[PDB]
Amino acid sequence: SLPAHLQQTFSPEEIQFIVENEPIKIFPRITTRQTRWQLITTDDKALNNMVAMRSTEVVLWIALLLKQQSKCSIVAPQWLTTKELDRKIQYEKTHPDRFSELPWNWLVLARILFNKAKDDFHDPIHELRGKIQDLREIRQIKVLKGLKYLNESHLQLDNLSLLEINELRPFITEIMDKLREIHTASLT
Amino acid sequence: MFRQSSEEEKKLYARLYESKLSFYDLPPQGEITLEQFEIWAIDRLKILLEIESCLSRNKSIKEIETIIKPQFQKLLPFNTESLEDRKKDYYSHFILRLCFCRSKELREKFVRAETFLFKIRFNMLTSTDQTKFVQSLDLQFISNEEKAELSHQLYQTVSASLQFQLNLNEEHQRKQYFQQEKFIKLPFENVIELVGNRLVFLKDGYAYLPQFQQLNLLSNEFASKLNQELIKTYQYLPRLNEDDRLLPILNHLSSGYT
Amino acid sequence: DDDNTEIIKSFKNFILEFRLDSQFIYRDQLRNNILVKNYSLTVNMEHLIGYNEDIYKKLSDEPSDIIPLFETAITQVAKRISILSLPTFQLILNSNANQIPLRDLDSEHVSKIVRLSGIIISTSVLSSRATYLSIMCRNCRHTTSITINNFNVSLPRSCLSNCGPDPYIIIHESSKFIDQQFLKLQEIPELVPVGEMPRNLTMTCDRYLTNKVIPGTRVTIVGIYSIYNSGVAIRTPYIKILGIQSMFTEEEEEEFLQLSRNPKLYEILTNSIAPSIFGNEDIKKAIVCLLMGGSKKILPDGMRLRGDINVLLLAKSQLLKFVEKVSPIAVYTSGKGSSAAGLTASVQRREFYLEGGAMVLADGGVVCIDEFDKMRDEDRVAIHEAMEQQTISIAKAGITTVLNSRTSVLAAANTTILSRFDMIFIVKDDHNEERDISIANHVINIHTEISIEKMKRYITYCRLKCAPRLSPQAAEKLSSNFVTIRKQLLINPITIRQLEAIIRITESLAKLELSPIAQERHVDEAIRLFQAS
Amino acid sequence: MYGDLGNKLVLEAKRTKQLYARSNQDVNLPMYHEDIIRNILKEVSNLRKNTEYLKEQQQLGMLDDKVAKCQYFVTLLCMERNKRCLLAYQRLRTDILDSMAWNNNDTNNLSHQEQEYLKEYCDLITDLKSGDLVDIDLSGSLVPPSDVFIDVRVLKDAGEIQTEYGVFNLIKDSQFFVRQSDVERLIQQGYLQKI
Amino acid sequence: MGYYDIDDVLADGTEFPCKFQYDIPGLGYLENNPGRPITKNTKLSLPLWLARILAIVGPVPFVELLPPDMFSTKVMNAIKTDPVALDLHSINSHFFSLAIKWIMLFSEKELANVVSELLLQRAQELNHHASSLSITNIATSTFLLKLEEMEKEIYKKSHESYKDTKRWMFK
Amino acid sequence: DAVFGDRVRRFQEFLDTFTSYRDSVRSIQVYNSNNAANNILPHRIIISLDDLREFDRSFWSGILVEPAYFIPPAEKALTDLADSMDDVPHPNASAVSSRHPWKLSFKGSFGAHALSPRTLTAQHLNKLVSVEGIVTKTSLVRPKLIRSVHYAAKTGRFHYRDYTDATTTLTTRIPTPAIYPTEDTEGNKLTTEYGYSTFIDHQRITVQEMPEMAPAGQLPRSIDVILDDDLVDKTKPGDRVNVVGVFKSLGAGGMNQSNSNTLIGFKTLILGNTVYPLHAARQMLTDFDIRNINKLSKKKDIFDILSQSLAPSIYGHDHIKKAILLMLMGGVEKNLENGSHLRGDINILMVGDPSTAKSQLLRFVLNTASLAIATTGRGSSGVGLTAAVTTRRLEAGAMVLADRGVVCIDEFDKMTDVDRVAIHEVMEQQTVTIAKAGIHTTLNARCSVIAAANPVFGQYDVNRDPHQNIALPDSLLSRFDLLFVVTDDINEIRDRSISEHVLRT
Amino acid sequence: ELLPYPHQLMKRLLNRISMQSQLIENISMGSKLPLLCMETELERLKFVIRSYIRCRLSKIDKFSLYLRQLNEDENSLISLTDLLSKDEIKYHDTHSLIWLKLVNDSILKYMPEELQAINDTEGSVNMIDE
Ligand SMILES: Nc1ncnc2c1ncn2[C@@H]1O[C@H](COP(=O)(O)OP(=O)(O)NP(=O)(O)O)[C@@H](O)[C@H]1O
Ligand SMILES: [Mg+2]
Ligand SMILES: [Zn+2]
Repeated sequence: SLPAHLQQTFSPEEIQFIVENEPIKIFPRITTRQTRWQLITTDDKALNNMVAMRSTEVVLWIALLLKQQSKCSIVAPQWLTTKELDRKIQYEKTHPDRFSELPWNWLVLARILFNKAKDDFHDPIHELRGKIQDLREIRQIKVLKGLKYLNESHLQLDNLSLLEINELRPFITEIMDKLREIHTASLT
Repeated sequence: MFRQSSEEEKKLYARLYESKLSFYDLPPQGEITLEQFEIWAIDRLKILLEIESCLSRNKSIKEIETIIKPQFQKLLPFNTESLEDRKKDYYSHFILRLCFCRSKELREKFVRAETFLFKIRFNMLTSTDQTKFVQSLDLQFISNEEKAELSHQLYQTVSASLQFQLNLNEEHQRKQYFQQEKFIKLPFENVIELVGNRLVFLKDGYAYLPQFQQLNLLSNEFASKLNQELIKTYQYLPRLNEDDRLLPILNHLSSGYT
Repeated sequence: DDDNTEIIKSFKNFILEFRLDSQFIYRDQLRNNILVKNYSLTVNMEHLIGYNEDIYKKLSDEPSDIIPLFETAITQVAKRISILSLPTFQLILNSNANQIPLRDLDSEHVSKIVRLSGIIISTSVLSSRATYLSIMCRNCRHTTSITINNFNVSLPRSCLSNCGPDPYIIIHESSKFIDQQFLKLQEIPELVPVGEMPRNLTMTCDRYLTNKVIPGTRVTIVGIYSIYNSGVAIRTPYIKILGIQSMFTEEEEEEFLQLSRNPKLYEILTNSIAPSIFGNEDIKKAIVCLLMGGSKKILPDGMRLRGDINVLLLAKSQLLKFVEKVSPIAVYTSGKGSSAAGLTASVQRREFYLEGGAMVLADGGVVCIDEFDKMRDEDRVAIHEAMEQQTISIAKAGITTVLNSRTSVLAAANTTILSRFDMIFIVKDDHNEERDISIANHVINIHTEISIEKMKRYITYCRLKCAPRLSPQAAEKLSSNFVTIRKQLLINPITIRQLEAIIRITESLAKLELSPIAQERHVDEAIRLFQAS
Repeated sequence: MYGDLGNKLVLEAKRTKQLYARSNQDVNLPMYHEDIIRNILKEVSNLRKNTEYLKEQQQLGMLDDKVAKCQYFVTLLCMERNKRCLLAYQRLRTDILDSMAWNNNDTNNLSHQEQEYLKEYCDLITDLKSGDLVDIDLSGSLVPPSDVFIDVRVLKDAGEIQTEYGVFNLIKDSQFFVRQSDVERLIQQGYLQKI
Repeated sequence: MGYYDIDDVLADGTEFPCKFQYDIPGLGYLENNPGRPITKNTKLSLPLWLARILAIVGPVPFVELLPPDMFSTKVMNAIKTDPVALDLHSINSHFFSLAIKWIMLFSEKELANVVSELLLQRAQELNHHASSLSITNIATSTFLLKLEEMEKEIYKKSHESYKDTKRWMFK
Repeated sequence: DAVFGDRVRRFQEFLDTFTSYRDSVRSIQVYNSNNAANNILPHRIIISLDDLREFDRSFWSGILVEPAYFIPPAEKALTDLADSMDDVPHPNASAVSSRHPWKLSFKGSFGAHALSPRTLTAQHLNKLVSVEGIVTKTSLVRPKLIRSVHYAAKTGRFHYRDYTDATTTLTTRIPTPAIYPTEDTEGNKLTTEYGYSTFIDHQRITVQEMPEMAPAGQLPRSIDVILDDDLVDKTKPGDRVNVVGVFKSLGAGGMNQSNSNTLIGFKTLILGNTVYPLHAARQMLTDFDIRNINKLSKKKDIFDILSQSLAPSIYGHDHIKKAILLMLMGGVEKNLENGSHLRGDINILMVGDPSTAKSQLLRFVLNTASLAIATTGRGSSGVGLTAAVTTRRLEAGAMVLADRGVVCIDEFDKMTDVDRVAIHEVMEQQTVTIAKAGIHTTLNARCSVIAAANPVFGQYDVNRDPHQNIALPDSLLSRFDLLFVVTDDINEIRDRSISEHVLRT
Repeated sequence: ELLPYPHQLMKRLLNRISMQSQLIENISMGSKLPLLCMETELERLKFVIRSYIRCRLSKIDKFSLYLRQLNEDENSLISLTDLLSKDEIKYHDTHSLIWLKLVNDSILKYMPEELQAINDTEGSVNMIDE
């Protein structure tokens, strides 16, 4: 019935779909305030009451839908700037086991905004693309150290992103399950 | 990164022999047999008799070690995980306290023999075990600045000793070792045997001792504390007199030294 | 002094920054190589030129000096992307610059990057070169170390810690080494000027470029062209290499299985063999059995039972060539053989030696002989052992050895030697003018059913998957038939060595169907086809 | 021995599973092994005859307490292990057929019981798809909607065709700018590509 | 351990060495002679789905299990010296399934400690070859010929996961 | 320097813990001490590398990855153990300063370091490895100086000194000039005391990858191995062998100034630590075998049981099977007090029709005799079958190679007359003798001969004399103990029985 | 496991979907961009429900005999209708009969009476998954 590759996990398309439901801040280039939108899964007042160059908050999928056309501009999140990413890299280097406290959707949102909204950043984009890479590489080192503690009981993780978890899910759970089977078989 | 998370007598002797040697610090508990009491005491007594015999024959530490080490596996094992061996060792020492506290001559002979056995067993340790054992006994190193200021005198003091005791014939090797070596400062009266042989540097009433020496302080503390414990053991011998079944054994044990 | 640091800094910033679209291709490649314990990087010239032409200019002017600087830059990046120890990484290059023909290289090209191509003709064994090396000073007994790198060195003489004129020796007990190999490149055959034998070069490679090619292969090479010491003021040239260029699926066996259940498969395979040859039905049937073979067996008392088939043919030239093409392994020869070894083997001379003919060389496969009557005298007697025992044994001039001869023989000619074969047949002809006209029309066309590769793969699959056994009904049938023929001959020879041949034919017939058991259906066709006469 | 045929049959289940998993577009499950299954069922019938004969000997009194109990029990295990093999094989081919039924809602390789089974399951799917819950197309796409509008190019000359949104004329190698929600079915049928 | 699972169905058919504790009439077909009895202290090789029961049902049960060659001392020493280099595929195609079945049957403690370490040490290199994506074949192909049928599934489901993520990102 | 002492201590703990090695030391010592009062066993011990792993992993990996730093202290500790155990008093002058410590050897579980000559690679240098292959060359044995002793004439003092070379030690030292000192530090003239000095044996060999593993007709690859003391002469060319030792490099590699521009590489070797053969014949009996053999021998008809168990896949010919069994057992060889010799080994010949299992039955002996050589009668010459000259050196033939064994000759009727007459000595005097330009020597050849032939007319003709059917001289037939004639006589029940038999087979 | 169905939520959601569809039709028959947003929002809403129901039906396939045994147990702490929706009940019931008919005629018709049960717990292997 359901496809074989969706029995236990989410595909990256579903991960993008999940991230798209979050709110984001925009500057509209038109006034809607005095037809009306009449949505059923969100607030409707914000879109009906827009005024040009007045900041407002909407779901990300509608924000990208507007930015497709002239009608809108997207404000970048404050963590997505050179100063903050510098500090997070320094945190990563300083604490050789803890993960730095980046938001749960950082990879997905960065790789959406760099494609759909390359024109709306303040920093030069060719530097952000480097610092995002540095963060992902350091985190991958820390992941490879952690896979030596798979065990029969449990594990704790902190600040690991959704896409990063979903990348690893079928390996961690499978090896952990087999260690559990081997151990309990000796008890019985 | 990823992250997870009587019995008391047996634990006591495991703790007491984690260091592999003990100052024999604490009161035993629980029970053993009277046959065990006699046999264990006689075994330790045989080793100490041979130690005193070799010392009366003026044999060296190496010769005594060659003579005594084969006897541990038969009479009094050492460097062993066995609870029976550990209890045998501990109890036999405590029994011979009660045998040899009785007089000054017996106390001196027992302290001498037991301290020499202590020296032998300490020589059998690895340096890590020696360090852990010394640290467990709660036993002042000089500053690097003081070492630098006294470096000429300290090196003049230890250079011959480094050549003869540590086989460092090359002066280059002696200098490298001296650069890595630590020194201890204490009153000269505490190491007077090394003072009389001019093996330590003296300044303002303090003796400067390298870390590769100083085992005589450890063995002297063992001897002194054993002498004090024997004096205490002597003071409460009237309580031993309540079980008659032990006195013939102790008389027999002491007769071989009189 | 500072130039060595600026150059290293430049190549370090190259690896950390080269994007084409959205992927940092050299950072990703360098990380993915370390995970499989491959310490190298394959840079492409065109990307280096695109990034900054000045770097390529420096590299193009002085390659012997600048290649080591880029290699150490790679190591410095490799640590950042994987550590919060590693050897020095090997740089490898790809290029599209114009090829130089090997014959045109000359004094204008010494210490330049050169791209060329040819055929490898020889390969040395591996040998050890030093990279990190430790030194002991004989007088003072002081110690130090040195770092070699392999570009165009000797032990030093500045004594340290007087200390003497030449006091240094090597501690092999605390030093590091790498692999090195030599190769020979010969110019392309379709380039050589007429009437001249081809020219060739010698060349060197180390670490991951070693043990990558074999003799006889055509290759393309990128490397520094240089000279070494070995007339007046004259030296030998060579090349230092920096880069080189040169079972079934499920969907396959499904076709073979569909063929296996076809009710007319035997007819189909017979029809597919030498289709131009008219008639000769039973000849084609026998060749199918020869290609498929029986089943090998081994018993508890160690005796060993043969699997091969042997056939003789008395037009006939075409079939042996067809068998050579369709068979998975094949050898073709005429009766005199390729050397004084003949068909089987012989001893030759100065010390004596031995060499095998075209029975030993075809071991494991099929061999076909084009005129069996032209067999030499020694081979006439030696083929008895080669066919009955599947071995050849020699004890002559101090040589004492035994050779393997595990093969199926096809033979043709135009006596007692016929007894060695399982089946014998005589080729037949027909003289239809349309056939000759068709052949002639095809000849003019070049001058102006199952295909071979599919059939060869199917034969391979069947040989690997199945080895069938006689059912009890077949045993009663065969034994009854055997005693019947001997009784008929007695009242008027058949022998066990022919019963054991009929069994092999029966098994080979059951093998086409992939049936694990042989049946009376196969026994009937086996005895029907046994009419050699 | 009585398990050899089962050990041979199950290898075809493993084989067809790997062949199926390798290429999701190429589903044609192979010929049903009627002959091996018939041989297995004949073996079970032989074992039944043996147990019945043994029961006759038990009623005759032929050391039936120990001998008939052990021989009967051992025979019972040989039958059970054959039941397991047959059910495993049939269950695999059933899962493959169920997978095809959802997309489709030719026949020669299926056994006749399987040929009616597939028809029954198609009736069930259309019963669920009808009635209440009809507003969501349960047999539709499972990939989340990414864009409203797409550009699609015309791959096969199906001529003029009708669809719930309207009418299309599929002129070979023409290109449309159209909403995906309309042409999703035609992309699945294979008349169109997204470019 | 599901009923309809093909790998479990197929792993239960491996043979183990066995010895009898009673003589029994007519069961000689186990020894491939239907016309004869089985006799006490005879030794035979029987499939696990049968030997697992005849070793339990009574008292003295009918069959005793002999220590099989795939759990021999040589294999244990090979496992403990270098687990990553080891060719488990040649030792037995279904090793980690039979290991768990045997552990349940005899409640072994030390074998469980050996097998847990073996699995944990091989998972590391398996992840290394899973993570390594082309932007090589020989280096990967040499290790992936020494995997069990059990390990191949984990490798396949890991490689596809990494590859799908990579494809989505760079797109 | 201090680390050497701790490694000696740690190996002493191992030797005290695993006590089966003490018994080995002591048993060798008491055995040698017994027969010395009237052969001698070597001062060598083999340790299981698994015990050392379970005792201390840090010492195990040290032995296996840094052998130059771990093997010497371990070997020193073994010598102290053997020296502290009791030993015979008042040693002689040579025994007092022998310079002869005990030595180690290893077995079990090498893991990744089990290799072959093709795959030994520069990454493995200075590691402890195990290799497999075929011996191809062996050097002559040579003595080597390691210590010399000198007596000073005036003072009466005995002096000594030691020598080293790069293949004598795992660790590296300044080389020694091989000079003998003539004069004392104090000017006294010295004398050299041979017999108190110490020399050891040395031999180099070469090992090559097995031909079964050679790829694509490519050139095969090989390594040189160094052996000494006890390991000398335990192999010969053609042996399949497995060698254990340390893989090491040597020399200056051209960095000492040379014309090569240093393109040439360093030299390398394996220092032989232990050697084991490979079976590719002999077996060793367990106690249970002696019991079973003795019990079986008391059956009423053991000869029938054993004879019918030879080649059961061949129907019939009971008497030939019995004859082959008696051949495999053989008689008893006699040497009389005056040097005269009486033969013991039995020779058998069988001649018969085509297809009657002659070659098939002859093939069985080759796979049940402990030493057997096989040849066809026309594929062998008289000299090749007995002995031949080369360069002067004399080279053995097939009958000389199978000395105390059996030789099988098929197609005996095809052998020429010039070849047959070379065999007349070997089947009675059991020797080979050559008298050719520059050579005269006698060689031993004690084997039993079994052979098969075809009759003159292609099938045996009962209507002609046996001499007409068997074209061999009377002096040759006399040398075969049993001569068997066998034929394919057509009969219904015989045919049925044989055919059913081969079909069951 | 198979988690219990949200009975109330689904009723309210499906009613809302119907009303929104009719509203979109009415406005269409009556700026473009608001209609764009409404249409694609309804697509986003329908996709989630489609995926969710397909997953639940896939779970019902795998645990059919277990759910039937749970329902047949008179002492069960939860009834099958509490756990499943009405459509799911229909699917479970009729699919079990279809599968049962197929194996009953093909295989089990030939077995002796001791082995004819399909949901046997007492055999040498348990026939029920969970
Ligand atoms: N009981 C038997 N009697 C005779 N031949 C048998 C018997 N069993 C098997 N054979 C077959 O007989 C065939 C010929 O045997 P072989 O030993 O080569 O005969 P041979 O005496 O050497 N004949 P030849 O090679 O012509 O001198 C082989 O294929 C054997 O397998
Ligand atoms: Mg023959
Ligand atoms: Zn110096």
